[PDB]
Amino acid sequence: GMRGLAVFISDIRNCKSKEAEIKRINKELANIRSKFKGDKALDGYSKKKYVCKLLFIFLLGHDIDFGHMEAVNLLSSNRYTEKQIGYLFISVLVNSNSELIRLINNAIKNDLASRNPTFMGLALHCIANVGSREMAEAFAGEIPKILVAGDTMDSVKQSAALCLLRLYRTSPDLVPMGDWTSRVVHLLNDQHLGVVTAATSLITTLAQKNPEEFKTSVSLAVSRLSRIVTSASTDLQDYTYYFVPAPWLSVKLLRLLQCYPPPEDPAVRGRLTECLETILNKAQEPPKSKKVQHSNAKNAVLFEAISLIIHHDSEPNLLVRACNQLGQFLQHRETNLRYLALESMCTLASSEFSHEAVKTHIETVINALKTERDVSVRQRAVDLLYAMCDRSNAQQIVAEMLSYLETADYSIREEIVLKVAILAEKYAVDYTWYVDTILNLIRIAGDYVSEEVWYRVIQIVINRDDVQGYAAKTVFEALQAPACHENLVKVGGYILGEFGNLIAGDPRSSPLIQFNLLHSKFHLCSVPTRALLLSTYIKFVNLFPEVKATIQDVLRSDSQLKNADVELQQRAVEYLRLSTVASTDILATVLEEMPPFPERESSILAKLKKKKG
Amino acid sequence: SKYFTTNKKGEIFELKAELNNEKKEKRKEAVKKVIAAMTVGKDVSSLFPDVVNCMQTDNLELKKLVYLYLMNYAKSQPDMAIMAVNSFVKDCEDPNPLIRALAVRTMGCIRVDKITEYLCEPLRKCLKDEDPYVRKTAAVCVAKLHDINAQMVEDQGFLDSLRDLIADSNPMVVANAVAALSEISESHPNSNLLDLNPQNINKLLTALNECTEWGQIFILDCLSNYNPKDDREAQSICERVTPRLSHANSAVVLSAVKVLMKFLELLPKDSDYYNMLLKKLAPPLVTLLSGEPEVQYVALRNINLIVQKRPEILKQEIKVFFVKYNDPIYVKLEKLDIMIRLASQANIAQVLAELKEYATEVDVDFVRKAVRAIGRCAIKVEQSAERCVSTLLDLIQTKVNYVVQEAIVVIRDIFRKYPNKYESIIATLCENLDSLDEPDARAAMIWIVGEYAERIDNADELLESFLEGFHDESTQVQLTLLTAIVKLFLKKPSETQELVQQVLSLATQDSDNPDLRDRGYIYWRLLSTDPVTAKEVVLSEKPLISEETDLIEPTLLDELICHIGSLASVYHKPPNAFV
Amino acid sequence: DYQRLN
Amino acid sequence: MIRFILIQNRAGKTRLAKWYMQFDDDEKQKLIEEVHAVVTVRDAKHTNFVEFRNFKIIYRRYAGLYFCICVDVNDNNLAYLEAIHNFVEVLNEYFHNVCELDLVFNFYKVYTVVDEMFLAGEIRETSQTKVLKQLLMLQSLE
Amino acid sequence: MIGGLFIYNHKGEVLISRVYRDDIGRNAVDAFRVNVIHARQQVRSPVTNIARTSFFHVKRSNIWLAAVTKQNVNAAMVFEFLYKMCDVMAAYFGKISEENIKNNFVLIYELLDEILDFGYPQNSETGALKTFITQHQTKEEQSQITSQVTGQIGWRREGIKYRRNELFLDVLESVNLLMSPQGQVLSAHVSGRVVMKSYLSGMPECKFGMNDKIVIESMEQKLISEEDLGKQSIAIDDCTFHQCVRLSKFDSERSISFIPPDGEFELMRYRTTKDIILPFRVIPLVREVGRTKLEVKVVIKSNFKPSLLAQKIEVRIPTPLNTSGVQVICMKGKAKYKASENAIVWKIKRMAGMKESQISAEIELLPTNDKKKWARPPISMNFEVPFAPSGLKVRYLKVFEPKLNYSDHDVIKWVRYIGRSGIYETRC
Repeated sequence: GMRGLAVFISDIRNCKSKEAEIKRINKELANIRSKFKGDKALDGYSKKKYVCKLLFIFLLGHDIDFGHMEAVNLLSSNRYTEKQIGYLFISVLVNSNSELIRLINNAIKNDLASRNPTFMGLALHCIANVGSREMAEAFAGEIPKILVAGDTMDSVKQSAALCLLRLYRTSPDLVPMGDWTSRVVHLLNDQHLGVVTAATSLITTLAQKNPEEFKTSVSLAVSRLSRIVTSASTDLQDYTYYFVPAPWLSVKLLRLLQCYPPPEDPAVRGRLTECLETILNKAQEPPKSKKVQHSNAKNAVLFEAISLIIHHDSEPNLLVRACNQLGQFLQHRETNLRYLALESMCTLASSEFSHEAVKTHIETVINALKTERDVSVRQRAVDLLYAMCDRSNAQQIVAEMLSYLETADYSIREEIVLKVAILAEKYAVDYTWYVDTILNLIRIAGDYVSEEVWYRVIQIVINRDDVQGYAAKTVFEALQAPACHENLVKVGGYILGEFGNLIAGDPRSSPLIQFNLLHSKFHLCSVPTRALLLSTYIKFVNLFPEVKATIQDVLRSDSQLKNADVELQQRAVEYLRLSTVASTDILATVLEEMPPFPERESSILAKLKKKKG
Repeated sequence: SKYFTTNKKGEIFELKAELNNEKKEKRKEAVKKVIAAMTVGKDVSSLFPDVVNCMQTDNLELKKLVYLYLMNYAKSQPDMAIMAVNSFVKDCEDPNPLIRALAVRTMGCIRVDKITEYLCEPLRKCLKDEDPYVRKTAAVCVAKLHDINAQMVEDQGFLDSLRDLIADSNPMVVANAVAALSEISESHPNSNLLDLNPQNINKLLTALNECTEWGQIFILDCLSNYNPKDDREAQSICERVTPRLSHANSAVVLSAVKVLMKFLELLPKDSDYYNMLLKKLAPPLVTLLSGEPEVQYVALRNINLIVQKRPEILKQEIKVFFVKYNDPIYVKLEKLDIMIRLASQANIAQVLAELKEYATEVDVDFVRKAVRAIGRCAIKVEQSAERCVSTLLDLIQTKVNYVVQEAIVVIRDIFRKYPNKYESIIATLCENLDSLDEPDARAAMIWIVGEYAERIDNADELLESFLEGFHDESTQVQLTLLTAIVKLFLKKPSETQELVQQVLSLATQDSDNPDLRDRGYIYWRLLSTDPVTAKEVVLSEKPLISEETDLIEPTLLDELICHIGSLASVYHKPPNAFV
Repeated sequence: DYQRLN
Repeated sequence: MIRFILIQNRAGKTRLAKWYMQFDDDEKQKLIEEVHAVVTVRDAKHTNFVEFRNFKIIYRRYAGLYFCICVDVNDNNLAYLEAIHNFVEVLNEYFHNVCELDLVFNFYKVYTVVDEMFLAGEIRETSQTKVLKQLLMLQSLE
Repeated sequence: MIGGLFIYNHKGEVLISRVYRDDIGRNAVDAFRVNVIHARQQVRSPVTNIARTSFFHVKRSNIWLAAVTKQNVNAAMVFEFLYKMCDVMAAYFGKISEENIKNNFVLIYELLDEILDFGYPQNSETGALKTFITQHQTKEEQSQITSQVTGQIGWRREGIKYRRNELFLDVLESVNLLMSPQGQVLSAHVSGRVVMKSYLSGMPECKFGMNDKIVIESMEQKLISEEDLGKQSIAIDDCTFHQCVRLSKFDSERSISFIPPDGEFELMRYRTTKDIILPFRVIPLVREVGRTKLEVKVVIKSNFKPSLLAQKIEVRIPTPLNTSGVQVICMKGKAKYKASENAIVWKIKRMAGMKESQISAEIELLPTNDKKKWARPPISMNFEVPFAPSGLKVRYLKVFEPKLNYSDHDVIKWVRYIGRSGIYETRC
């Protein structure tokens, strides 16, 4: 019905050398601009053609800086296609020039006054996407007067529902409520699910705002939902897709009710129990159908129902059913199946009820993640075992987890080693063996671990008071290891500085040798390490006098006298002016066993949690 | 050869269809689609049956493409390699020594355990060969064999054979032998390559003189491993280096300078060929920076290294560092940097003119660097420091924090070198605390506090303010505050008691660093003990550091000499630091 | 510039 | 909710960009390029829902077409996958074995029907017979 | 020694995937692409380290080139190899683009794997490469190739025949000049190379003379013969060579031996940072009138032999940005102005030597000269000139064929002396 548009699509589709595209663009530019910049615009064909061109070009990587008052002219233009392309344009091209917006909102109120479906629908569509505050200003209660106060049909009503849900999720401030419970909950009793879906959505929003507002919901909702489960697909056949019963609306209802507390009722939630048995006893069957979509919907609503049951775990038998189901579920050849199963399980993983029942599948998890070649699944499994971990399993868990981690990514490496270390401390009673575990960890990398981690283990040590001789001796062992890991250096150096006496009746215990050794390492590190080693060195003498004279000689070297910084200057200063010049009593006086650290809460957990997204 | 770049969507079965044509055309084009797949990284191992049955042929290009496909995909499928070894044998019985060497390199490009014995004596006959390419590829695939399993008496006998092949007349074979053994030295029993000896040194030197740049550089790095026993042989060696001027230089020059500095430790009075080289070295160094931006860039790295190691006659060739517009930003940076390092007391006037010019240019980064450098000049000869005062002051008055930010630390260090001179600016600084965003600059201000909290009397209110920051700030900031407060209480005990007590309680109970907590420990068990004694240590002066201005760790430098030419040195980060 | 030489 | 809805051809370029928030040229373009690269490197054992460094997209690959719909963390992927499959059915049904050139002349039709059964970042409707009915009866609206 | 060496386009996909190590991973390569090939920031380096892994990835053109390694090497030789690679790619097929790579794929691959095997880089002497490396051996050919490899002679030397034996030289002297805008030559240097185009039979070693340790002293000896204490000849500040020379022979007796190849090539490049000849006496300087007007004074005294004729004389005289009132001066040539670059183009059709054309300029402004201010763009003279600025020229030239027949006299020689002064810039 208009040449320019179609012929332009034709030609520029056939143009390939971007310069030819540009040429055709400029030809249409002359055409349309001059037709609007002069050559006054004509109503149906010309406007529609040129404006659809303008819109799609705006989409093609351009923009229209005109014709928007004339796009109002499209809204005020006979052909529905003109009004519609205006609808879209202003909905697609975010507007300016509030007088434009003024005419827009006026025309919107007219398209409402025009109580025909299409006008109001497209108007709500532009209201949602353009989303100017003035809409929800003029339509704070007006869109209510649309969706209620007059209740006729579905399509336009869920249109208004999604519009107002946008305006509410974006501007609930422009929403005064009072009370409208009865209407929407009767909609929940409406069998015309066209509204009821978007209804339950927005109602779920408001219940996130006000669950308490809707207990009247609960009874009617659970009745209707038990019905949905029991009345699957025999009628409302276009409410029926692949003969599933209202999957989206049912999931809406279940997740809504999931905000509400666990089961407490005997009979209403007895009927709930009935639905639970229904759901599980129906999911168990193999499909008479042969299309995955049915499986998809069934497993989706399965996740929804189970999650609704999840976090309650007051249902031992149901927990058993879930454990069995999950056990079967980590066998489904598509990685995504067992993957989402892993999510659902690690979700449920914290079941004090079924902890052991899940732990049964530990080797399943083990070989799976070993024979996995993916990580997502593996982190789900890590969280799963994590929620359920304990000393007994942890013993081996260390070995297998580490054997996996040595080959992994790098950040996740940090998060995992940190979370497994805090697991260990959750179970650390074999503090000597736990120290050994930490030694192994450091031996793996010991050069990427953050501060609070080894900070914590040092605190543990000074708070442990049991293996400190063992600890010191083993630290020494790690020290004669030829390689270097600066974290090991810091930690074990300080430890022996305070605990080297606890390993002293040995030839390797020879603060002369290890002293000069650390000296070879002394000036090849980061700065804070040097402060640590300065504290350690000043510990040395007052805990090991034999090396003193040598230590004296060495701490006078120009290096520490010329260390560029202010701090290490002063640190070496307060050390030297007290070693060189020594009252010899203030040494021991100051020196102190650095008592076990006062109680804390291991904020490592909250730190990992903030790292947790 | 023309592009194919297509593999998907059942066209694998069209690939079959054309493979269901033994005729050369469909075969070759199908092959080109296979190469497309291999480039785009899509496995065509399924064709190994097709590949092997059509592979019965005699075409050289077909042989080569089959070599590549077979190799790189049996990499992904060791199983069907049974097919390969047969052909590889057939080729080792193909009198073409070049085709034979291609077989050898494709074969020795894979090592598991079996092709090993299939080639061993054939490989030894490639060692007992007379063709430069056959023996050459033999040495290369012996190196490649050392990828794994390089611990066997068989590979050891091969090592003996090639180790005698170190003595070789063939330039190609001896050259890749040198390259190979030099790489094998990276296998670390730390007893590698016992074939070094004076006559060997001389003959390989002659070779270098007559062999390609490859063998030359290989010889150079090997010499970088051999340790002469005195300078006389080293004298003669530097004479051998005398003709090692302009070549395929960059690599050769860097490696040569490496080997020389390895012997360039004696005195230029011991030999003047020493100082002859010292003086002669500048114009080639300019050429290094007169080469290509990337190689001049490497050269700048190496030059900073040298100036660090050898601060000498280049002190008059700062001209090379004379920045220009066209010069790229970082090159301009190092230019200016070594310009400062090549401090021309004559030019410092016009130098600083240029410097403020640069300050008046349009990039934050180089501006901050230049501010630091000017501050260093203030740490350098005092005269400059006055124009530094004026300039850096008006730069403060530019009121762009970031400049002033690092400038705070710059002046901190200057005043560390030069204290109680221009305290007048500390007043201005007092306003400038409402922009503290650099732990360096903040620590500089707190350092000022600790310095002059006796002169600073308004210290009280500003400090109780700064008590807003106890957490969420990096420990050094804490420690700086703590020592400043310690200094203060020493110089002004009259009103620091409440301060020291609250801050000690906090920093010791809110502590996580045991050094911080026990430092609070020491702080009280010195100040509760004897401030009367504390002052003598603390309140007495702490001598300066005497012009570090970005010094270098010698040993690190000394060891990166073993890398000057290699990535480690040029990168100015330890070879160990990257693996 | 285009000139004969020897 | 539905962050946006992107559809690209086997020829690269996103042949339908459909959004639900105020994404921007830089943002939309990054989305396009990154998602496209992912789709390319993503081989066949994959899902229809890939997370991109903070949340997911419900993507749907086809020999020529790649229907990518973005959601975040919680939406039950399966339901939306079936919804997308449904929508594809509807399209080629009405578009009668659509070739891309059809939408090249009728992209707006696809767009407005999307707007019809999907709204505000959510499904506005899902009713196959009714969808086709209302479409056709309103595929006559001038 | 090295692994993957991958050539890349702009869209980032490989143009080649040429691996030489096991360690190389696809996971590595695509990461390299998406992170270097694609990066929000745009300041990078041809070398790159990502997780202790080196990456010499270069765009030697619109086309890129990625050298991946995790082995500490000499980066310099790596780059030398990259050069030699793209340079021989050009030498064999000129332009280097998509089709240039495609229709050469097989040769590309076999060469790369040869010239560098598992990262061990082999030579690229191409003494007979392109012959058998052509975009099937005989016993004589087998032994022939084996020997030519073993033969320690390259640059296409097997004994050739040319129906004549002639060489045309061209001495290019690039004027590396910066002078103070008030007049003082801040930079007086020259960058020149001996490019040698030869048409001769056989494989002759040639020698040559160019005046040393003193200012300069068959059919045409020389039209400008080296008068005693002649044109500027100095101890070459830096003389660079190429692998035909014998620097052993030089540092023994200050004379290499070069067996040149045939055809065109660069025999030796050289630099001297002193002793040059100035073609003009220009004092280009700007002055400022409070802050409402910037005025530029350009007095271009040209200084050569008036017999010398420089043509298409285009001098770059930037006009002040803010332009309210112009003040133009004309002496000789053509008045041309440059907008969008804000420049007086005192474009002169031609200039003889020892001339002077002055243009004085005033351009009214608005204050913008602040702590950040006007960038003074060096006024430059750009033009055409062939020249022997140093005039350090052929002290002699020793060529022959000491094998069969054609002697020195049986060779006819040439040279050109093309000065090059586009580096004539100063305003600041």
